[PDB]
Amino acid sequence: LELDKWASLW
Amino acid sequence: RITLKESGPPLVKPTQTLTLTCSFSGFSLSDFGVGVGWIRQPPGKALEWLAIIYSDDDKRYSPSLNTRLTITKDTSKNQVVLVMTRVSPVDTATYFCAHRRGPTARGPVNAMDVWGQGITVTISSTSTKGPSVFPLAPGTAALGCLVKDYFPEPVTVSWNSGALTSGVHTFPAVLQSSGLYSLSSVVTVPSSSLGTQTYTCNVNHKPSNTKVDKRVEP
Amino acid sequence: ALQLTQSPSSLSASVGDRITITCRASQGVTSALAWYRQKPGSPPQLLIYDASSLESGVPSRFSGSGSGTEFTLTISTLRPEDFATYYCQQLHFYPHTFGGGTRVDVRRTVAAPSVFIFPPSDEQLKSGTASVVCLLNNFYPREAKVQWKVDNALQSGNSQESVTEQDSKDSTYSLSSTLTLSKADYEKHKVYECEVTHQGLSSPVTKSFNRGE
Repeated sequence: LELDKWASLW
Repeated sequence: RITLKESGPPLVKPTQTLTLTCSFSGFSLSDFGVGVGWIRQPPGKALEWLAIIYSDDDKRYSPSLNTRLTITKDTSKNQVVLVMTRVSPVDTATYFCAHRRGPTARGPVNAMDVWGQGITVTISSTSTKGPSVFPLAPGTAALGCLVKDYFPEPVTVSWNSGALTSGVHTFPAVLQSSGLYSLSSVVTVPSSSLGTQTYTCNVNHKPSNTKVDKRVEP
Repeated sequence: ALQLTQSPSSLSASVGDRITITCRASQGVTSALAWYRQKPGSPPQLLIYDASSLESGVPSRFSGSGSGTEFTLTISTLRPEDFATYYCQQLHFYPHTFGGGTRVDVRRTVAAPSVFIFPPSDEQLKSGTASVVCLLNNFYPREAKVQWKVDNALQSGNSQESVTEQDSKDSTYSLSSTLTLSKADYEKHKVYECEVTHQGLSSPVTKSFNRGE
């Protein structure tokens, strides 16, 4: 599953 | 403040292409990270995620509908467009577009905070058509009227020109495989009155300018 | 795909009750889970964002908790405005999944349905079709089962049904089922029965009629 646009911010 | 509104055709034909537009105000797609998504809901079903598009034009579609969906945005107009191809009766649902906050204050992107009214789209190869009204012939007795094969919604039903209201149950129409609707309206009454009181359903399908008064009895 | 399972799918409660509902994720979605309340005819309304944060403007009675795979939504005290359907959504993975929903309705004493069966009209029989209908009137709870039988043969794929919304005065539901057959088929058979299953009935009830008699 690819990650949402903001996952990386957490 | 932020308001979104969906627009497009309420009636689309199988195989034809459905084009929807989301007009918004109170926010612009130039605001960092802002998103606008499309969510649909089939009558009596759960929400289904369709696609999302952001300020930088980043896009994502639901894998299952990916080869059928195309999402775009026009900043000059504050509008987002969704195009769905080769639609079928199963695409009949209410379509909603929603706003998604961008990073300011991080967690608030984890949600779609403002939604549009939603727009009801029906997929049918059918043309306008008035209904045929049949009796549902009958201590408590039940009687009614079957309003069949009409298109498109809606239809209105009353009993005894509005004089009869208690015990009445006009059900939600069902879209048949034929692409035509069918709905029933029933009223529960005392058996004793079955021989002295008359029961007439008043049916009105404005789309076809069709009115019918159906007297129902044993 | 990431599966989001909502529990319980359906729930009956009364004003002033304290209810908690869950949403399970097949994979961890960290804190990226939102909760919405959707009233019939209206669009979804955000209540909780980021799993635990109350959305500005939402009543203090709503709260949320969880992280990873387990999440809950709690309503300290249920109001009338709260009898609706609730959904959770994870926005950690693409695609953004929604749960199947949790339907919250008004609780009343169990009421078994009043079943009636209606034969096709002679006028319709000419159109070339026969529609026989079964009415399940004023029951509770909402779930019910209608099985059609023609000369004892279980009918499948030739019926449709719809349910009315919970009544505002008596809190009951009513269901309508329609069995559709060709005139030819209709005349080829004798007994038409509608068998209803419902928690208010110790044993399934059958309403029927014989085509000629």
